[PDB]
Amino acid sequence: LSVAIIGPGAVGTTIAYELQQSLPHTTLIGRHAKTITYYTVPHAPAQDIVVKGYEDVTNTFDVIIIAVKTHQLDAVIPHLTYLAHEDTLIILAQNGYLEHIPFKNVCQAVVYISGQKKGDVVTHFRDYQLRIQDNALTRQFRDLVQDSQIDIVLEANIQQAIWYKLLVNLGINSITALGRQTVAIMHNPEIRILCRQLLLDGCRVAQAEGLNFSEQTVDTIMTIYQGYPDEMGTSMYYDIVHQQPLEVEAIQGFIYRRAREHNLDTPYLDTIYSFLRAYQQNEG
Amino acid sequence: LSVAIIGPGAVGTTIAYELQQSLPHTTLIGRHAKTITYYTVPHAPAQDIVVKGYEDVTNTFDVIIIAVKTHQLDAVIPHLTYLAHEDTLIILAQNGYGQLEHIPFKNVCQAVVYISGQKKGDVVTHFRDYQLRIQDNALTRQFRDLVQDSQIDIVLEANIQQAIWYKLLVNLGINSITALGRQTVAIMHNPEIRILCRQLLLDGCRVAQAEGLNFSEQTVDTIMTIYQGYPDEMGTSMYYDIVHQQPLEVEAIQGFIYRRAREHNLDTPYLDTIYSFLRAYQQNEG
Ligand SMILES: NC(=O)C1=CN([C@@H]2O[C@H](COP(=O)(O)OP(=O)(O)OC[C@H]3O[C@@H](n4cnc5c(N)ncnc54)[C@H](OP(=O)(O)O)[C@@H]3O)[C@@H](O)[C@H]2O)C=CC1
Ligand SMILES: NC(=O)C1=CN([C@@H]2O[C@H](COP(=O)(O)OP(=O)(O)OC[C@H]3O[C@@H](n4cnc5c(N)ncnc54)[C@H](OP(=O)(O)O)[C@@H]3O)[C@@H](O)[C@H]2O)C=CC1
Repeated sequence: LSVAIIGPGAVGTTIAYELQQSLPHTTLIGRHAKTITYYTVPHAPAQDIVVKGYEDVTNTFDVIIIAVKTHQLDAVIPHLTYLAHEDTLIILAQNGYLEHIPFKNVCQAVVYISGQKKGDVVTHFRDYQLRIQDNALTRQFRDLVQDSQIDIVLEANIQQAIWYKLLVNLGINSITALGRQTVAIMHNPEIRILCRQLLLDGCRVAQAEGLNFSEQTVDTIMTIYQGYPDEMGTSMYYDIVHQQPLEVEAIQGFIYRRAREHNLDTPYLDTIYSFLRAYQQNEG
Repeated sequence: LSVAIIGPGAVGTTIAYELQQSLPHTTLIGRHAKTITYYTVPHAPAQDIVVKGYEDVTNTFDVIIIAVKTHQLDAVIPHLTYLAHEDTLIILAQNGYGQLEHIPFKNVCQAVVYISGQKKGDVVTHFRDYQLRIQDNALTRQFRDLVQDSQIDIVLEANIQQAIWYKLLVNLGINSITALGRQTVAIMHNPEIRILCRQLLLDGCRVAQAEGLNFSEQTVDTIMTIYQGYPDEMGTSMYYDIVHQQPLEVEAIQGFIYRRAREHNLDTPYLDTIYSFLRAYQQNEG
């Protein structure tokens, strides 16, 4: 069973490194060939991991994990024609919420792996977990990686897990990015009020999509946010302050488009999405 | 009838220059004596404008026009003890609202400012317009008459509340959007932004109504129409302030509207969201 990871970033390098410890043929693919210097944890002995460029990879793979940013998926897609066969299992190790991918077996994963890439140096911080829809192919993949540190959690129905992370992202990523601030911005009472209202907007969309969320869910997420230290950023905050594109369309945009589909009133979500969309269009 | 302007900036210098053309004893006052540069329009020949420092002034004025930013008003107030007599007409030529009561004088009036210009250091460039709108009363009628030979257009309003709130809304929509968006008005080419803009104006309208103003969806439409006339490169003062990492005039504008919304227990989600971010910026910069 052949395995590729596409996207040698924080998440992709972590997955490739750890899978290569038990499955040494596992292949890490980027735009061009290079070598990433990888730390399993901060201050660990450095480890180099080989990246093959698209042009270097001639064969097809049974499993392909895509770990690029959501706004980078469209650029990856055409390469799949040569990297995958009709039955290749394709796993999106990305945030947000597939139909753009012209293959039968495409699965959206929920990523619980924390790390950062600076230049060609990747530092993993904590966690090795992917939550994926439980099916024949993902069970087979789970079995394949059993001697690695990668924790594949199979969900009888992956929608709840996807939407839960969608909501966790929705509140604090929107606020820190639009606010151009670390999570310390939550010390403003008005910002916390906004954050809860924004989560409530997201929650009512999740509900109309058939998910079992509620005000309790919002309380739980606000409680998680209270645990974050002041200096903590979010991925969308880092992207906006470094003038990079945002993952907005697959996160706030997805939630927004579902809100409209259900004719919901979501003023907080709408406001947040309008500004993040405007940023994205300016960056284009 | 003597006139002073406090605040040698875009608005204050425009008013001083034009009033000095017909009322040469009109005095422009700043923190320190200097001579600044004024352009009547861009590329016009420079005009020297004399600025007297507070320490130089040894007389009172019958009319004092305060032309500073909203958050700068508190620092001006103690100087009025030395510049005004009991009956002095004080005109607060300033955006926002809710600050008139801070001025301990009986004759205090807001002016709604329709004068466009920019101050950079000691250089003021006027762009267009020369209008102030002020409540109609005996003292403002006397002031209007005084300045009749100048280019300054004093419009006396039967009820100044309307003009004040109209301007609050005009600021509320495009200044919040450009500032939070960190963009010129070109940001309005995004249809989602125009939808938000209109919803934001509607929140503002609902607050105005609770304050007793006859604003409606027609009012909102007229303001959206005005926005459609702005060229892409145009900024707003709040936009310029936020990109310059300066304090904003938020507390007397979006802040005031927000506090009135809470006072009336209204549901104003767009306004609340906008204010929450502008306030967070202000708390971080301060
Ligand atoms: N802690 C984390 O980092 C977490 C991340 N996630 C999610 O995981 C996903 C990946 O995030 P993350 O690893 O942080 O992102 P990174 O920016 O660290 O990695 C993305 C990688 O993909 C590469 N890439 C970009 N375009 C292409 C392309 N067309 N073909 C091949 N490779 C490409 C980039 O290369 P280049 O350097 O040249 O741009 C970069 O190496 C995101 O959706 C994120 O939201 C979720 C939880 C935590
Ligand atoms: N186009 C425009 O400029 C328009 C402005 N307005 C409104 O008019 C008001 C004035 O704005 P604008 O003229 O642009 O602002 P400016 O910053 O151009 O002018 C403010 C001036 O007041 C001076 N000042 C500040 N504090 C004091 C003090 N304690 N004592 C004496 N002088 C002081 C400042 O000094 P220093 O030079 O040292 O900073 C500056 O010269 C604002 O509320 C604005 O929203 C309304 C419509 C248009």
